[PDB]
Amino acid sequence: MNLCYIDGKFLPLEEAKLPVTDLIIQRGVGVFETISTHSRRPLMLTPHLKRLEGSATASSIVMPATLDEMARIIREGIKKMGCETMVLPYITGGDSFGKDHLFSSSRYFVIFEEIRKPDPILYEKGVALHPINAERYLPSTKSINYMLSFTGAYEILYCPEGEIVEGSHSTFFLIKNGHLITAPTSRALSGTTRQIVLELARRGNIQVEERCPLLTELPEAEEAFITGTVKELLPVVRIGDQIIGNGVPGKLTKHLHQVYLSSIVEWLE
Amino acid sequence: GHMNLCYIDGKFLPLEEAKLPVTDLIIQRGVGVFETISTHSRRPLMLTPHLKRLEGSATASSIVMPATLDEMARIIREGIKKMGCETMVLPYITGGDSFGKDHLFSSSRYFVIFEEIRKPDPILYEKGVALHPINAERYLPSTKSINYMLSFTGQRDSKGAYEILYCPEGEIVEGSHSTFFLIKNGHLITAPTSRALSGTTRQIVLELARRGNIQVEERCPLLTELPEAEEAFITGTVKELLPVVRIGDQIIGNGVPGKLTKHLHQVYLSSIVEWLE
Ligand SMILES: *Cc1c(COP(=O)(O)O)cnc(C)c1O
Ligand SMILES: *Cc1c(COP(=O)(O)O)cnc(C)c1O
Repeated sequence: MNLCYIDGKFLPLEEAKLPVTDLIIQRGVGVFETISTHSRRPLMLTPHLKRLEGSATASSIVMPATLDEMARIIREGIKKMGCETMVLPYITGGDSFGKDHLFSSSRYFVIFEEIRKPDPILYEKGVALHPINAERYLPSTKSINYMLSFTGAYEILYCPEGEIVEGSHSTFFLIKNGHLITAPTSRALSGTTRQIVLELARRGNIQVEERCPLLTELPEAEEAFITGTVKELLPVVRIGDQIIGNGVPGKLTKHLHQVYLSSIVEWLE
Repeated sequence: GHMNLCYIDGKFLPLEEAKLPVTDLIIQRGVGVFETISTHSRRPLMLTPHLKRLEGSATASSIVMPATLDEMARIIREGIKKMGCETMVLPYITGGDSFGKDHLFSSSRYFVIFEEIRKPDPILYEKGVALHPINAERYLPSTKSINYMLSFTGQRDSKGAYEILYCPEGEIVEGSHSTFFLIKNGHLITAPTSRALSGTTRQIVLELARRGNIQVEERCPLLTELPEAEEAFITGTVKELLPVVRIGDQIIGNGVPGKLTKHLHQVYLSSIVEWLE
């Protein structure tokens, strides 16, 4: 059964409630993380919690708990689930923005759900992305604002002025002439899956260019994939009307996915 | 009474008691639209236009309305009757717990906040306010969504602007909660609603300008045009017309609220009953 830790207690997820005075509800003031488990251990726990604090600070939210307290809650919750878990800690604005231009009455809660990996067919066939001419403002912040992600495709792709940055919940990688191309962290969220893939490429002597791949480059691309802690590496075979390479998951993508899964122990906490 | 209220789950609650499930995608993913409705003489201003805009925002966001507009109107009127004072009414439509395989939010929730109105301080109308320009735009600009994060983090840097101003590539569109008007040579300039939210205060001001034979240009005023401007103001149902005397480091005219701004504000308040429901 899904859980939510809020106000010092593990509740059944469906019973957990937040006051409508919270500025996460009224004004979208909130940041969060997605943490997933392998062998019931949290992957990149410390990197995720550091990113949460970074998101809060960038958003003028004063952390309502220490990272040590959040880590303790997360571990106890995963133990309570007794299955592979997706953990979603949320930091809210709370009820007011002070004259100091900070949110000082922040609330927090942590959702625990049974993990939902994409269907194995999506790894076999790969997925389609829908490009939009828009960017994430405050792109280093993992904020709760996903409206543009909803309003064919597995996921939207932020392509401001035809420069591919990233998906709504995913890092984007292009494969062109055996090179990895991915947006630099001046433009894209500092993905934990992204970090691991860059480390694996360095180990594989695979050249990485940290630049925004262009929509105009997609016809000369052999492969593409998106990354995130739940989806791992998910092949991308179509972006808008453009097929990627010959429309099936590519050799370098499947190799990096295999290496990812074989190596992931090193980053489990 | 005068205590703040929230209508949720068929009941008027004290505002402090109202809670929403954390499963709601308004909390998890920012999936929410809302309106700000205010009263004059305890009557809702532009109620029908606001409720039509709410349904427009919901529909544009793939949210299935969880109540009819007739039912939202009933709730809003009953709540204003309970406050028995000048009220700010905030109806919220939430995404609810799931985004279906039909790419709709079909289990939307709703609630309506009723608060004693808080008009800007009379000094802000006397002195006017400053705005902070950013090189960013509202996507889905016809939708009144709950996403205001940029409005707050954009006071992290900024020394004391009342509001951010979306000026993508130097083209002024609007504020985070306000329509923006420039006055140049006795004529009104304001972004077209292809780019800016269709403000209800904006609509009334254009109606007043049409009555006053005041020329309106529906184009984005440019940051580069501000040195040749006489006046500026921002509009919103609570703030009415609020003079703008500074945008970033640029003073507007001689830094005091202008003649045409005060005249339109006066005509607005003299005429307001026409738009009450
Ligand atoms: C969450 C997120 C990702 C993925 O980050 P991981 O740490 O790999 O799970 C990528 N991009 C965006 C915009 C995100 O919000
Ligand atoms: C709500 C809002 C306004 C003001 O609308 P009114 O109907 O005049 O109250 C203006 N611009 C934006 C972006 C808004 O969200």
